[PDB]
Amino acid sequence: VNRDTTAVPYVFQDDPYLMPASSLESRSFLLAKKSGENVAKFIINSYPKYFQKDIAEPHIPCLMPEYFEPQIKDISEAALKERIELRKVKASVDMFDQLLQAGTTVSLETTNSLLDLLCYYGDQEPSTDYH
Amino acid sequence: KNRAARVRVSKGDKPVTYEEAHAPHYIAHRKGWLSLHTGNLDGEDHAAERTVEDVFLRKFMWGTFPGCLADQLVLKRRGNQLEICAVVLRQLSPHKYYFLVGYSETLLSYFYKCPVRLHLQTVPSKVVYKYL
Amino acid sequence: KQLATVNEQPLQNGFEELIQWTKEGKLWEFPINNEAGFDDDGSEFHEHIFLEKHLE
Amino acid sequence: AFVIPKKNVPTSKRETYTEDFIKKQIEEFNIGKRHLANMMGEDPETFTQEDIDRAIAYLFPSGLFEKRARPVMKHPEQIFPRQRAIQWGEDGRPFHYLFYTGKQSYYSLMHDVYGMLLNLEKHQVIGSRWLIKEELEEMLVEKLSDLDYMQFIRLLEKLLTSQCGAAEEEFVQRFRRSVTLESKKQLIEPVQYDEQGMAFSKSEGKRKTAKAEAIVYKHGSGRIKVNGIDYQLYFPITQDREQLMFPFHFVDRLGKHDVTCTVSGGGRSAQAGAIRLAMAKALCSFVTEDEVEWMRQAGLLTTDPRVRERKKPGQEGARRKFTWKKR
Amino acid sequence: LGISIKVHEPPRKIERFTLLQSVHIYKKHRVQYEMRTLYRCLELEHLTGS
Amino acid sequence: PLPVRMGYPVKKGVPMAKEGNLELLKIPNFLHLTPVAIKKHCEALKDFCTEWPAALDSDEKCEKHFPIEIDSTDYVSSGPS
Amino acid sequence: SFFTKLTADELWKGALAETGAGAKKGRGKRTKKKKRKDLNRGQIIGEGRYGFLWPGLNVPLMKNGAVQTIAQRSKEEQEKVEADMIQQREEWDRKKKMKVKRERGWSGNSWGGISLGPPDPGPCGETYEDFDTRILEVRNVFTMTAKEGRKKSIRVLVAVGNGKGAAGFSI
Amino acid sequence: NHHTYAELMQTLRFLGLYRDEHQDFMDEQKRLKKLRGKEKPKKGEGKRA
Amino acid sequence: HYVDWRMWRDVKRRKMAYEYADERLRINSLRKNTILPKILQDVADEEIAALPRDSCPVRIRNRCVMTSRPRGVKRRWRLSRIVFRHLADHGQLSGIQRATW
RNA sequence: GACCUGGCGGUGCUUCAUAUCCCUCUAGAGGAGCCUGUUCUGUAAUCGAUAAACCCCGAUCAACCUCACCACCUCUUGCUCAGCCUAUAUACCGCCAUCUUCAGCAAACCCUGAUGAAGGCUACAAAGUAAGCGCAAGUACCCACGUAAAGACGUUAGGUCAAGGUGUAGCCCAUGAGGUGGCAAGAAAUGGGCUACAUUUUCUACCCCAGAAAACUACGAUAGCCCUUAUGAAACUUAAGGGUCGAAGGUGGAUUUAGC
Ligand SMILES: [K+]
Ligand SMILES: [K+]
Ligand SMILES: [K+]
Ligand SMILES: [K+]
Ligand SMILES: [Mg+2]
Ligand SMILES: [Mg+2]
Ligand SMILES: [Mg+2]
Ligand SMILES: [Mg+2]
Ligand SMILES: [Mg+2]
Ligand SMILES: [Mg+2]
Ligand SMILES: [Mg+2]
Ligand SMILES: [Mg+2]
Ligand SMILES: [Mg+2]
Ligand SMILES: [Mg+2]
Ligand SMILES: [Mg+2]
Ligand SMILES: [Mg+2]
Ligand SMILES: [Mg+2]
Ligand SMILES: [Mg+2]
Ligand SMILES: [Mg+2]
Ligand SMILES: [Mg+2]
Ligand SMILES: [Mg+2]
Ligand SMILES: [Mg+2]
Ligand SMILES: [Mg+2]
Ligand SMILES: [Mg+2]
Ligand SMILES: [Mg+2]
Repeated sequence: VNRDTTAVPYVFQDDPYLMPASSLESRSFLLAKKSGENVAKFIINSYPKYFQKDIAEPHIPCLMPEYFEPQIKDISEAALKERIELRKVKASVDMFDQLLQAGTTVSLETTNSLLDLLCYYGDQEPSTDYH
Repeated sequence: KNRAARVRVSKGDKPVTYEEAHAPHYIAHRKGWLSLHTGNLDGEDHAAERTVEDVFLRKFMWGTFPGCLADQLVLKRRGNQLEICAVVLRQLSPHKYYFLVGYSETLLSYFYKCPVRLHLQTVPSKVVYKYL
Repeated sequence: KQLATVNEQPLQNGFEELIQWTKEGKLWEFPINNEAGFDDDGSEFHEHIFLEKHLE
Repeated sequence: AFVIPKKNVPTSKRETYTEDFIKKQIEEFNIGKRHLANMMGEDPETFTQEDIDRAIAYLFPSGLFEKRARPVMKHPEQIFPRQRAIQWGEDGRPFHYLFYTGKQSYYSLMHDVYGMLLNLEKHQVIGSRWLIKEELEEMLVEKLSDLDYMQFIRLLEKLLTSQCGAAEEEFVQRFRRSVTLESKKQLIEPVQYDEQGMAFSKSEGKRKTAKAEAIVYKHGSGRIKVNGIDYQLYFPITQDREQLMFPFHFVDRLGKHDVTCTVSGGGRSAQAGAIRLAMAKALCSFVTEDEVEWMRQAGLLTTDPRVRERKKPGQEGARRKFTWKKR
Repeated sequence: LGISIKVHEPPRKIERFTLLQSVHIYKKHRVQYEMRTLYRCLELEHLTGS
Repeated sequence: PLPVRMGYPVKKGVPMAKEGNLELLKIPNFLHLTPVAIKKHCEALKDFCTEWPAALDSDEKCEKHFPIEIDSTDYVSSGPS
Repeated sequence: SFFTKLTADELWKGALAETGAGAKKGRGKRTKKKKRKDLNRGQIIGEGRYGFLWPGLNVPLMKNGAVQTIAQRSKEEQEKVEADMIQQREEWDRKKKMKVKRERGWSGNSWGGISLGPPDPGPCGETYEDFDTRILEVRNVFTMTAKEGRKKSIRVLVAVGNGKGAAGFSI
Repeated sequence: NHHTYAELMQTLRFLGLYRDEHQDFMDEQKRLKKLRGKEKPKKGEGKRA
Repeated sequence: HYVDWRMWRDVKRRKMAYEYADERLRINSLRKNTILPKILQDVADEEIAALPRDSCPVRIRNRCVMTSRPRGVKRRWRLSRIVFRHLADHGQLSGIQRATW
């Protein structure tokens, strides 16, 4: 198949009323659709309980809710690695300091991973959906 | 007298669509089915879960697009895919339609764990089959 | 992730959407196999059928 | 002033299709007709109405039992109802001298036929049926009453009974349709030959839930084999054997043919009735045409439609009702 | 594709069942529903795995 | 681009037009599988096929060389599982 | 249960009880008749009790040439929106409670002497704007039918006149 | 799982994304019963004692 | 949020019956044979009788999933005859039509 | 006082009813036993239907559960941004009965009655035209037949707040929720059905060319009693089988049902 010259890009709804009619509408219509997808994703992650019934066979990992909060509450080096993997710049630093104050040994590799996270983001929280 | 799904004659001023104008004894004669899946075929399984999904989807779409739907939904299932075909009105702004399409497709895909598509057809006004 | 962004473009046609879903694992892989993704721990047939070893 | 709620746009809003609208519908059909040929990969110039129906049936498969509810792509002239043109011009003068009757077409026809009868007086079948009412209304594009239709047909009969000229006969034939009379003549089976060159004729029969296939040989000794078993053994009941004898006895050919039949389904009596039909139809090949007609008039070549009647809910049987209690 | 295919139509299956027509009492009055299953058997022959 | 109509017509009426016609929306159409598309599709799919062994002309030959036959069944239904 | 909820049309049809056995043969009085109220009138798509601002639905998609992000109105800000909504409803309801002064005829509850306005215009661009109509009598006549018994009909006498000599009446 | 369905659609209503015509109907009825005086009493501190 | 308290009691029974299904199956097998000693089979009789009452599968009721009606339910759709007819008569159940013959 | 419309008349004439009104045709019910409803009576112990149009009816179904009943015990923001099988089907939606084994209901106009309630046809025609709905036509099943389906507007404030939803009123330490146990019987009457009273029968073989049986050891219980088994956690109770037992019943009063 080749491109259909009479049709607008496939992403848009193929309907005379909904089809974009300008270069600005083209951009705004996609942005509105992306906003809708973002709102749904926010709800899905805000209330995972509602979307935890897995009925798909084979299992689809991508259609499951995402959990972004650290699930290990113990103050330990192994527990700190989780926060670095989750990219919690503030939690990792606060925990790393607490770990250092307690006096437990932090592996150079773990500290290097913390610097990588801190150096890349400049000690600023990565943009999130909403707080 | 039979009552089931019969819009009753009035003074000749009630507009009815083609689906609303046909009583249940026409469901395989003049009108088709609003849902197509395999659950109700001989030797097929999971008819109960397909029905609960259909009932929910029709309520979800009625409240998600308040006042926009111009007729009943057409639910289509092919393999893993779920296709919702809705005839809507041309009153709500297109921006709001695109937001609701992206929102409903995403929210329903995560709820029923399958790729869901929503195909909207706009009509200027409700299509009147006859006046009862 | 930046290298993925430069090659990123919107879906061009229906086939492309089907391909993306297949790669993401959303759509079923054809021809349909009713045991796709389910393995009973790679158990052999003799493990299921012959259970006398456990009765020792 | 008390404002009476004013009527909206007429709800009934009977749809009228003006001539310009129809002209636009024809252009749409011709353009759509070319796309449909392009879709199916056929020549746009030789795409007929029967190919259009075949293409639409494939592209839009509809199983609806009523064919008038299925997707259709026909010429607007066959879809839209034939509408009468405007009968008066801009000045307002109607175009027909019998306009104010309300039935200018009908009464103009009556006037013409009456005139022809006057001139004829001053000057002096089986296949054809008189045009029915619903079909005459279409010609005239007028709504007629049952009694109006009678009056008109009576005038035509008066015309036909009296001597008519070349022109008068042609006019009458305008209102006569053709009736294709089905022939009640039995269709003979094709006489076949086996490996040994013996003539035989295979046929089929059906009775209730039984179905028999009979092979009647042109020459034989009178041996009948049912499912590979001799007929008296397969049919111990005398009534069943009586039915097997009815076809051959009626044509007076007992002992002159050998039959080999296979019957499955039903009961003993239904099976005997099915074999009787199969044997009678097969035996028609070797009897004369006149004898075949006698077989038909005796009931030996008709499939008995009497089958079991279903049971309906709320009743004890097909017709049996539950005991009724007045009080 | 060069495949040898033969098509035949197996006999259809109609499954019928009855329900009460009214919400309460009126046992004599029933509504009967059916589900029709039609078949078409496509028989390929002499194929390879690919 | 077809003036296709569908719907049982009212008295002195015509089948409903295609716009807003829910009966046409209910049909599983074959507009994507026209004879032109099918022939073009299969032309691209010939590269994936392998050639049946010419030696195994008849079923009797198949039985002689391959005596065992294994029957299995796959079921294609609609749904999430 | 979410699966036991019906639509507004079904809920109002049952609650109003406009079609029943109590409205056939003058079996029910007219005082307790309740009126339908469309509860979707003042509702905006995207407005909820939590006060979230959905870009592209509840609020504009782009602000200052940039796509807005999901936001939530503050507690005090939502209270204002909720309070205003209550006020808007009260005003709309107030409009319906207001009674328009109807010019009475010969008596407060009499139809005699009430103007019906000008006669309706004809189908061929004919107008009767000069003529005035006034009711003279309104009677509830009855006949008896085999199926329903008493069948109520209205007999009305009106008089039309332009005030310049031309006047008529009809039933 | 009637909990998931009922709770999900209740959350979506409070978020402004689902219009529950039924729940709106019983909110107007419950609102008119307060103005009429037919309000639900306090638990424990009821008419009886 | 279930239709009524009766549905809610059946929901708990189906859950408890599932949790004890293996334990009940194992003990019953000891009872449903003539091989094992009667003394051992008598102890099993008491053990399965001491399990919670709501773990007994016979106490489960197939109620309509939409209206909780305990009778007139079609097992294939799990709907009461009144609810099934409402969906079927509106053309919302794939392939189900009125039967006439 | 005189009329309009309808109903009704043991009201006239004429024509008809096709399982149908009568005369006719066939098998039944009303008698016996048993199964299963209902009414009465009984029980601490549901509810609804209950002339035609209730009575193997809501139930394509109750040992616990189901359950809404009774006794006792327990819980109080309660599976639910509560709950209520509490009252009101004479507030309703929803789904239906009934005439219907009908063919009528009709908006919008026009005309008649002196511009009253109302009425509106004559075909060699004299004021009716009529959208729409139903019938019809089409469609399902094996046909164009038949059977299904369909069958309007209305009638019986007909049935159903106990499918679910819901207006009004009532309960909120209880008219709500949970646990354990328990009742669902028969003085009596009666509806529907099942099996019989036998010789066109009983038993066996066979599935229609047989041998026996044939009146106090015959025909006749699917009841009673005993035992076993099936399902279940639970069976004197539900079901199946075997043994034992061998009763009324000898063709049924007034009357009554169904079938082309
Ligand atoms: K009797
Ligand atoms: K009886
Ligand atoms: K209520
Ligand atoms: K109990
Ligand atoms: Mg009926
Ligand atoms: Mg019979
Ligand atoms: Mg006053
Ligand atoms: Mg049970
Ligand atoms: Mg008796
Ligand atoms: Mg009772
Ligand atoms: Mg009662
Ligand atoms: Mg019972
Ligand atoms: Mg109990
Ligand atoms: Mg209670
Ligand atoms: Mg009533
Ligand atoms: Mg017919
Ligand atoms: Mg019928
Ligand atoms: Mg009909
Ligand atoms: Mg009543
Ligand atoms: Mg009652
Ligand atoms: Mg209580
Ligand atoms: Mg016997
Ligand atoms: Mg016994
Ligand atoms: Mg046991
Ligand atoms: Mg004896």
